[PDB]
Amino acid sequence: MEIKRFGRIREVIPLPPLTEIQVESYRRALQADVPPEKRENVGIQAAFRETFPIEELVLDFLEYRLGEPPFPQDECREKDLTYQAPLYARLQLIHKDTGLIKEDEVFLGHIPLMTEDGSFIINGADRVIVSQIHRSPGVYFTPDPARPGRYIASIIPLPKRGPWIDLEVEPNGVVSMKVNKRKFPLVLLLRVLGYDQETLARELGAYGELVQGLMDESVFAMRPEEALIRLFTLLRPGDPPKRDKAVAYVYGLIADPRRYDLGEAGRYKAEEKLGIRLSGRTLARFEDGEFKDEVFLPTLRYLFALTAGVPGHEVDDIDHLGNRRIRTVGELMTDQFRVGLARLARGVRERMLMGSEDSLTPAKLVNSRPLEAAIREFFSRSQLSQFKDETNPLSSLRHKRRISALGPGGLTRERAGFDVRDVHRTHYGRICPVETPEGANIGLITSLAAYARVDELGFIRTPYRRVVGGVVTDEVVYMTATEEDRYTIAQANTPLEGNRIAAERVVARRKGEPVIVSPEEVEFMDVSPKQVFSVNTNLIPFLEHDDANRALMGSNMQTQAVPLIRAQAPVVMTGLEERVVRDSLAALYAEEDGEVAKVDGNRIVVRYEDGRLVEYPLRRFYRSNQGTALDQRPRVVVGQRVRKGDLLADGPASENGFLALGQNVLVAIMPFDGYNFEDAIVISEELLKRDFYTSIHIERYEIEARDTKLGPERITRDIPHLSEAALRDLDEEGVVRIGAEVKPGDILVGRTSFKGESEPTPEERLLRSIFGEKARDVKDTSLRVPPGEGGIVVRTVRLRRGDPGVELKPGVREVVRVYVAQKRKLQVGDKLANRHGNKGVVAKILPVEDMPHLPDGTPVDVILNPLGVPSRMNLGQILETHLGLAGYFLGQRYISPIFDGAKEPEIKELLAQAFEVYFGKRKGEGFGVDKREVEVLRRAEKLGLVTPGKTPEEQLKELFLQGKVVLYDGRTGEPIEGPIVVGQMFIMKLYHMVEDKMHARSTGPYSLITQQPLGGKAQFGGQRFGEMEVWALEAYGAAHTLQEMLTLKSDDIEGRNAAYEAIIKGEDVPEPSVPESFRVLVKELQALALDVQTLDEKDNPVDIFEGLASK
Amino acid sequence: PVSLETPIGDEKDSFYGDFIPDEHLPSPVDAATQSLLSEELEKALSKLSEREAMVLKLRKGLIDGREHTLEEVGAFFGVTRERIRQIENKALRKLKYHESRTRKLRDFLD
Amino acid sequence: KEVRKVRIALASPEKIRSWSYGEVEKPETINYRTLKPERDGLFDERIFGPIKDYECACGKYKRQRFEGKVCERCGVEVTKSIVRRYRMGHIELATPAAHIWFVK
Amino acid sequence: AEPGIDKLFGMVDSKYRLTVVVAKRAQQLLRHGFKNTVLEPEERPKMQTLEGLFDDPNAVTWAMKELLTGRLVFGENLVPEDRLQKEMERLYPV
Amino acid sequence: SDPVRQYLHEIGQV
Amino acid sequence: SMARPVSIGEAVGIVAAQSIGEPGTQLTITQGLPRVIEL
Amino acid sequence: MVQVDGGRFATSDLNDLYRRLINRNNRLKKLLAQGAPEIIIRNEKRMLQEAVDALLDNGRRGAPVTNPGSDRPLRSLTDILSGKQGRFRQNLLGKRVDYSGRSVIVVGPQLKLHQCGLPKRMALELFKPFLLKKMEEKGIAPNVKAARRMLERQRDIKDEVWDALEEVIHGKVVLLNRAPTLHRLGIQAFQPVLVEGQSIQLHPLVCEAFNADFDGDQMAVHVPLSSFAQAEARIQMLSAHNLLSPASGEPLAKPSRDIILGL
Amino acid sequence: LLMGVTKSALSTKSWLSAASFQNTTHVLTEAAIAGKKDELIGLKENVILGRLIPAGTGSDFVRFTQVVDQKTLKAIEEARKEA
Amino acid sequence: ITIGIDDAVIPEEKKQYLEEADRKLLQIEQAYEMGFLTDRERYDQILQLWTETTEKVTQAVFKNFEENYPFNPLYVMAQSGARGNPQQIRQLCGLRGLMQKPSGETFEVPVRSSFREGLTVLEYFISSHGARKGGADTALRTADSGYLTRKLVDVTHE
DNA sequence: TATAATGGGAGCTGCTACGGATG
DNA sequence: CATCCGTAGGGCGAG
RNA sequence: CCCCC
Ligand SMILES: [Mg+2]
Ligand SMILES: [Zn+2]
Repeated sequence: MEIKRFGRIREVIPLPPLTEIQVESYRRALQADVPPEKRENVGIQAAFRETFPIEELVLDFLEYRLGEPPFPQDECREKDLTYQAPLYARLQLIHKDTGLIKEDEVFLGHIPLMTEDGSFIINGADRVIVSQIHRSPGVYFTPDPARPGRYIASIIPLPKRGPWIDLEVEPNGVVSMKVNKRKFPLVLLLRVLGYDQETLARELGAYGELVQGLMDESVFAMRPEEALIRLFTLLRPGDPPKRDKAVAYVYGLIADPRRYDLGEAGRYKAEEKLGIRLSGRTLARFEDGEFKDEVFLPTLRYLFALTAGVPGHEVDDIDHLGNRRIRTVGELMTDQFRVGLARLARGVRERMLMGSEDSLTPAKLVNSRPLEAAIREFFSRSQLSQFKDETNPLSSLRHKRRISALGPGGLTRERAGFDVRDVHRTHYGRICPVETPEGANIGLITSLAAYARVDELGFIRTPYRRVVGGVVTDEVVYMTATEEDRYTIAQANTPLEGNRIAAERVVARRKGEPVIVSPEEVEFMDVSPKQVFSVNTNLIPFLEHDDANRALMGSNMQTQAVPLIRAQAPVVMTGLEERVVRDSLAALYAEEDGEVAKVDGNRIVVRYEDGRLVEYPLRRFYRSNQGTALDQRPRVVVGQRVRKGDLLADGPASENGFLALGQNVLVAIMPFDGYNFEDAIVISEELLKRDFYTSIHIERYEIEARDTKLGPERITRDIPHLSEAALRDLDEEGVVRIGAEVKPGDILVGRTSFKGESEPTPEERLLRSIFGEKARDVKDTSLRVPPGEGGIVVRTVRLRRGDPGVELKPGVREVVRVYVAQKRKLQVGDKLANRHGNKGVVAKILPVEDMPHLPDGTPVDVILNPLGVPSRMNLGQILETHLGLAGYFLGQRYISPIFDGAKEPEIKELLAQAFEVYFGKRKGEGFGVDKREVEVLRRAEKLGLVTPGKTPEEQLKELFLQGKVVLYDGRTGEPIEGPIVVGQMFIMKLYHMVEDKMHARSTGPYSLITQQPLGGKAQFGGQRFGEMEVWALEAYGAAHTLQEMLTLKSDDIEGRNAAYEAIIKGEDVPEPSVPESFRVLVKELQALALDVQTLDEKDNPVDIFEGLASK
Repeated sequence: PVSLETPIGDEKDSFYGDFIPDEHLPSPVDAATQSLLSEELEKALSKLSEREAMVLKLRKGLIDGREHTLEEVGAFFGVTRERIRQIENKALRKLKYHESRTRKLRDFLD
Repeated sequence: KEVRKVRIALASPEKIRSWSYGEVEKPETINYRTLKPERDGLFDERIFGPIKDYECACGKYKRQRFEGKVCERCGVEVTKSIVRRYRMGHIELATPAAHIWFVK
Repeated sequence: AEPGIDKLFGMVDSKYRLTVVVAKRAQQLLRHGFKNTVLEPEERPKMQTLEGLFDDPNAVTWAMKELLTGRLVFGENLVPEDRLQKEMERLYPV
Repeated sequence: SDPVRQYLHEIGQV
Repeated sequence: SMARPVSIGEAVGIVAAQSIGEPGTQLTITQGLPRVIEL
Repeated sequence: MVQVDGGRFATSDLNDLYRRLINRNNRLKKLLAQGAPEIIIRNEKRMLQEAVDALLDNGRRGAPVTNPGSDRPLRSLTDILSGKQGRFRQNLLGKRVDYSGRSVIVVGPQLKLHQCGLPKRMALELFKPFLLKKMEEKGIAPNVKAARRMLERQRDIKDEVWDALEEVIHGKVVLLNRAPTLHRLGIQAFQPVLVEGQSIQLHPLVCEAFNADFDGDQMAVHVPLSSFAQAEARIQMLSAHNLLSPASGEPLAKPSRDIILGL
Repeated sequence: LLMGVTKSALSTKSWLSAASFQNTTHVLTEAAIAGKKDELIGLKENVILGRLIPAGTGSDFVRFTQVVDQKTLKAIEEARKEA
Repeated sequence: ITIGIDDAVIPEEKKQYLEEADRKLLQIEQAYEMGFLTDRERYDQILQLWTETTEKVTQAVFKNFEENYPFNPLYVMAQSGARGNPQQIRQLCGLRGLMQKPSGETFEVPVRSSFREGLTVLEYFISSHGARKGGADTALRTADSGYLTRKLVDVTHE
């Protein structure tokens, strides 16, 4: 079909590699493809190079290397393995006394490898390392909140790489330095650095009254050695002030590059702020036996100049994106690698003392367990390592572009006020102002802008076009916020004739401030509107017509869209839906030009120009992290000529290379018998008939048979006391057969466990005697389908002990996995949503004859209530509906770019072209205007919609240009008394489905200590009746219902047992007893040496333990 | 061993031990089932004579908790051990017949 | 009788010893091979009660016909296992220690 | 809304006393098998089965209707508890 | 407040 | 809730607390919920 | 100290704190019997005091004792008692309960004010013992055990048990609750109407008191068991009996949205 | 004396209520020193004890109300007259 | 009752009020550069002018609705109380209005566009500040409200 | 069961606030 | 005036 | 924690 794209803005550059923030970060971190001699002291190299040489025998580092993965990605996902590469390090042990050298390549374990799409495979599960925003290291100057005319100087290094140092001018006049919560006069530390009164007087004397506050005679009287011992006594009281100890401590605190590490970004920020040059990333140096200052004097000078009001000195905006930086995958992984390496170095140093001081190899000295433990900890249990969201390809694409202010080394939720969550003016082009979580995490979790990229220092940069004179060049410069604040940047929609600015006055920004400016003052220009928003926000057509609060929900809900079996791209697109499928490697493309040799459901074989025959296997019905089916379908035919970059196979939720998160449905905006009341949605049974909004979901079940002290657990078809009807679909070994239908209660894998030793009750003795049948040795422990689940068995995986290639955890004989899939039709309670924030649950599925329909008999698909529009202020869905009606009758789709798209007159023109097809067809078929159409036109000209006196066709066209049509009620046949908006809308089926969330419980499992029901549907738990529910029951005065909640329905053991027996016997429920959690409270208070005594009216003790706890 | 207080999620809101059921204490269903078993057993034993039901109750432990030997039940009813063995066998015969007739105690065979 | 009041008060060492069914003299928990509780440990059945209802540890007495009996061989009282939620132990300190609640 | 809920609230000084009366009367009806009812055969609450009309098993509905009739007497200290229970068991045995 | 520092100080008095 | 004299036994303090707390999330030139808590 | 599903062992931190205490106490006794100097005895006594403090209120004084290879403070008795997760607020002033369920809500315009749409399977589970008794009264099952064994498998469920469940719930009401429960009308009593499908159907007029809408809200259902609780729910907690706000005295269940629009 | 809601709630006579509110250690130490007895007057105490709260159907005002049918009432009356 | 994009009716008075506000802003800037009023007074006068212009365009929207389209869907839903309030209808049909910086200080330039016309990326980014601030306000206010409710329950429960 | 060996080692909880007590 | 301790919404599904 | 209300 035809695809019409609007807009006159020409983007000189395409979108960057959308997952480059992960890929390039990890590639720079590993440096695997760089030959070892040619590497850069960064990442793993920098970590090795910081840890070594280990001095004490001397162990030094030569180079490292990474091997090939022992198993591919698919095998890792299959066998619960980590996709990783082996790491080796060539170390030479040197005896500086002997000159002896013993060199060896030691194995340091494995390091996880990043896949092509920017994710990891950890223990079989796909995971994403979310980038972390934080304060950039350096030297900042903030206003002192207590004293207005004074300031605080803050020296900040990298996280975990040293303390924060605070320089302040106290009220008494002396300058204080704050380190590790201790304060002291900065003059003492300056004297340790070798400064004398002459130097400080000549250096800082230009700022009048502060240098005298710096002067302290007793400190200048003593030489730097006495000053060093004095400072050590100040910082470490009680520690005997041995001079070497003081040297070591002060060096490790300030001058040690191993213990104090300003950032490379920190070093650059310090050099740029103070106007100096750093020889390293420490605040001072230990050179020629003494201490030499680096940072302290420039910072003190800047502080004094700022307090005196010296020009050219400013305070620092700490939320400015020039002072806030991103730590990506490489940096975090390298930090944990460095920690593990330091622990390994401690182990090495301890080994260099014990044992034989002569016979030692690098292999005997190195224990790699700390490093492996640190890396495994980071990748498994860190907060920034998250379970990959692969609901649809866009889910993971967005997940990899996430930016978190939380996590280790960052904010807690209470430490986040309004300042951090706020949208800063420097977020422009770097951080999306729209896409952020709704609720407690608002402002903390954000998303990277579309055109944004993180530089090597960690600062987000955005592109701008150079403007010389009045001519806009095609050269683009990626700027940080700090450099961006220098220029006057025009907007991207400023009129142009050729490369020349065609407007007498342009809209521009100066330090984020909007301004009207002459074309001579234009230094740069925005690349595109797309650069201001995230990838999810850029997929919302008519975004300029949507309120931000609802566009946020649209962006966040596109993530939750479920891949449909008949998924299709929207009729109104933004132009990004192809590139998103491209960069999210779900779809398959051709490497070079060539011809398709073979097309199958499982594979595609292509013969290229090179003559080489390349076979691409297709992923078919694979289960994602969230249960959605990831499967690739071929889109080419045998013998088809393809070019470089042509589509070969469609991934999940994609249609011919375009992003397909939902379906285009014919929607009518009108109330309907209260079934769309308060955002609820009414749909047509025709949607289920033609399998719209039908999705495939797979669930994975697992069971282990293990060795017990009572005997082996066995996976077998022989299960005690079970009929052949129960064992029908099980094979010889006890596993359910592939293709069988399983419902709640059915057996997936049969298993027997040896009965725990127990004496049969006398009742069981008599029963056994009456029936004369021996009680079996084993008990039925078979895995069964949980309530509400089931489907078709599509796969079975079995792993035993003693078969080639597999080894389980200790004690486990065998493990079986059963994959069950299900085709889910849309039903009442499932959740739908569009890209504009309109979301609702399906409340009614009407038959087709009850649906409102067009005059030509076409019924609508979805009925949306108009009451959801005015308060929400999201008009983009309305324009989408109008343009979708136009494209429904013209048989075409559209690309309406963001902030530069189809405007009202063009939509009116397309609607006129569509009305021609919609009405002249009827007029040629031999049909005139309908009577009910005439009545609706009467009521419409009463509404002022059509001009009185025109022909019925002219008035119907006037209504059609307003996007409104005559609609017939299928129940009566009479029309709706007014013209109604009808058109094509793109609606998605979200991951929240009633089938997953419906749950109920009569009785079930209870907790160990509290004896209260467990929680969760997966544990068959009960609903929590919290404090506020108890408050509700109290305010109602319902005492017996509340007591049932507190006793019979939970943790009153005798009470609940007697209640169940009485209800199954038809008797009324008994009087409740003491809750067991109260006895737990009493005993835990006794363990705290407090005597809690329940008394009667006579103040006599009452035993709620019933003599069981008293001797 | 691993701590019951091992956190689940990076919220402080849940523990590992909260997901661990109690397999020791009988569920309400199991206690109800055992009670119904005892009651159906007494209903079936009432269809015998007092003496031949008492023989079975004494031999299978429902009374006093111990399983008396044939000599002990015979000496309690004063009879010969073969005598008491015979009345026990005929009581079991009547029980099996009533069971094949009413099909009451079958569901408790699990 | 019906509970009408609840009193809370400090506990003398005498009252703490009157609660205790025995002294936990060992840091042991359960045996590494048998998985049964270690004698004089934190889970000892001689102190806190039987693991199984009306059944001693060694299994000499295994039914309610003995209740209140303490097995001479293994030293476990035959009662309901529920008592393991109720019966307290105690540790006799070699030196008095301050209750931190009344200090901090 | 429960039928005649306004008149039932009118009978009492406290709504919770109405609740107590209804609950205790339903307990009486359940314990004595509805044969202690003050209702007449045509006043008996009915329930529609697949077979047809049967007696309403819900004792609370029975009690509220009985209370609406006015043939029930409620109050405090009307009769010792044991004497009431025993005369009820004499008039309507288990 | 630090038991190890206190014990080391006590050790250093002999 | 019934436009009539309150019944003896009505938990009135709980109703007061709930009535004061329920609109708390709606309190926004104005001091608002900080002022309410200050009082 | 319990064995979990996979045979692994899980234990409380109180056991480790008690072990610390007992080890230090026995070592103090042995040092006293062997005539140790006063420095050693003093160190041991101070460690014993620290261990008792750790057992009673860990982290109260000094650094909190942690398990090896972990920064997680061990959970002492004070930690068990106090806090949002403490015994009082978590297990005494509120509990997880039996005979309760939860599901997504859907607008039920055809409902009367005193009614709510309840899914069939939710009702079968919530009223399960009543349903067993009714299946025993009718000839559907020989006894309660057979009725439960029959309900266990979903394919063994015939259509007479649905009629029996209709008979069971006759006249009774359930409690619907939506979090957050800001006022007493966050819980309301409704007569249930059994419905096919997995969604709870809520009356429109009560959506304002619950602050409920249908963009994905879920609600919990509870079954008052006794005749007393059922009477309390039907009289005091019924939705149709609470039409005015206890705060302002104004109408709370009143026309809104589409109703106001049409009128 | 005027004290805020927090201090007033912490100062209540019931130690179960105050200890379940906040500052559990302080409340419990002072209550254990004083040998305090909680009379179970309020709602939180009986909720903790799993008791029937003194409100609504649990109020002593309406709790003991009896119901009796006229047939049984008069049979009881004649039985009490003949004694 | 339905909602098309034409049901958000821009009053003819909007352009008049906007040109009047522009001439007034020019007068204020001229009276500033001649040094008659401070930067403070000029900023305050700009804010007040735009506030009054916003009120004027709101009244114009609703008067045009009342007189020429009394059965307009937005107007019907607002007047009946079914949905919407005057300020949201103003944002739909009039102007978006003044937006505030993260500091709470208000921008000199207002958002002249309405959601029917569509904003500019700059105006959208300017509004995002207030949107985020309101979100954080609600998120941090729910906890205080719940804490206060629990305090009141604990103090009044008996 | 014997060469001699003689004072630890992390490096935060790091971007909040507010008030009720005790010093 | 400092310093220590103490609170800081609820329910909910997965992993 | 992440998501939903
Ligand atoms: Mg909602
Ligand atoms: Zn024994």
